[PDB]
Amino acid sequence: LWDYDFLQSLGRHSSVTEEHVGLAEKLKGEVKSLITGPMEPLAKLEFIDSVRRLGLKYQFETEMKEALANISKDGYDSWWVDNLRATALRFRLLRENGIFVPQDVFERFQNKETGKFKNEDVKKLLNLYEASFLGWEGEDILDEARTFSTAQLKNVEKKISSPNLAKIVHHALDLPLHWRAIRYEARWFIDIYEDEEDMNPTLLKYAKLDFNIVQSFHQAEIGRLARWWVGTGLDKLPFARNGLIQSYMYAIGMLFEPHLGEVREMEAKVGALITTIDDVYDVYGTMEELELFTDITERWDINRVDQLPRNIRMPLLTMFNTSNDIGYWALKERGFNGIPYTAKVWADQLKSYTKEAKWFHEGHKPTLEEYLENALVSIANPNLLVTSYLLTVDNPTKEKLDYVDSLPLFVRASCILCRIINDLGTNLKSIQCYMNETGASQEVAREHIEGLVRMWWKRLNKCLFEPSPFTEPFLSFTINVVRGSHFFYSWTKNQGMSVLIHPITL
Repeated sequence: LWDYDFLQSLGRHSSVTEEHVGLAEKLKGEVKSLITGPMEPLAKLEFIDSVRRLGLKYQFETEMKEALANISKDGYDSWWVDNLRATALRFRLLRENGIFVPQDVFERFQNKETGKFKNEDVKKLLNLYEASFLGWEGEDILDEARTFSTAQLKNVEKKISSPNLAKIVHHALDLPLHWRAIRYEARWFIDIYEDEEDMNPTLLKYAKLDFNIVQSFHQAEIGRLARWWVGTGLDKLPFARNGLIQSYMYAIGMLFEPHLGEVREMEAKVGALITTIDDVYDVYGTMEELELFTDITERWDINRVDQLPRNIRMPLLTMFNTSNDIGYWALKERGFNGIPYTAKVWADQLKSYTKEAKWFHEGHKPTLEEYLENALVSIANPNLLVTSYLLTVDNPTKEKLDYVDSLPLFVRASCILCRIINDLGTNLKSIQCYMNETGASQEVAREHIEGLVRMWWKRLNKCLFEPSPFTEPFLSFTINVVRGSHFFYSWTKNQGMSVLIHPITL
């Protein structure tokens, strides 16, 4: 079911019913009451985390913020100061929602003489581990929590007693919740939450209902994109097999909400173009042919597409036509001609590809810093984020678009993260560049690269608390694209059927 005839078919028959929407809106009001209803503070924290874990955060963002704000009041601070499980859980949720909590909050639990956590509970270890990924640079206490809890959970996993709990452990060790793509995890979590003892039936049922309703929107989107892809004719080309569906899966990680379907579809279209144009430069095109493709894009002039061969001219024209349509959409819906920006990100995209082509053909071995300045662009994420900004920013202007295209720290941090995350999972790449600069071993070099991921994430985390020109949903896209990269890096086919095709049985 990587076959396009199947995909084009989607959107014809939807599983959801008029009854399900009414029940969903009934359940939604009840969950809002529960989110806002009185509750013990630690219990509220698990429920709110459970709501976020299920992917319902978009539905109850405001109720969640009031609830956390109210828990941060001067009255009754006694319940979480003494025990680490509440202190860790409270620290993460407050930080995730914009309420600052200092790292010194964990000093009580730390041993003063040793400086390491008192060896003196699995959930206690788990909450500490997840919370450590919400840390900023220089918050050394959190770094200690990270290394300690990882080592303890790996040791404790062998003696794990509960089967549902045992799964939860292995999953957290694979990727912390902070780094997991929201839509894919919600599907996984629905099965895990259900079996959890203290599980709430009303929330689970609403979570199941909401997951199914959102999936139908995805199915229609997949159908249009599939029909659009065959229409381009790139589907019959040798490169980018199943390129559209993989690219769509990436857009799901960045944004999954139905109200952003038009933006998501345009993003999926660009990714499919991104995958295919990448292959033309990496494999099919000859270097003499590629300079023309890049030059045509820099000029945004198609007079010589005839000179280029068909197996290359069609992707170039699909990219030319697709950027103009997306730019036009901005002019139609947003009152702003977006063609200069889509052309610019496509121009730099190829220029970035050519530079990598230059290094591999000249036997160059770049330094990690040298390699990353280009690789952050070639992963193409500047193109995807700037495009996402154009289609969603309120009252767009030349001034706003130029700033985002300049790659400020918040956007740039996300871009650098994706290139390194992609490298770790799969010319010489980022591990080899490190190996050439230091001669280090494959595992140690790999260990250092894993370190950069954590550093940039800290930078990404601190940026969310700083004043910024960006607002939702661009802020979420920047964090979410990084989570999506973690998700993609065979096995991707299994996640697709589970999230996009198969409905949750009721």
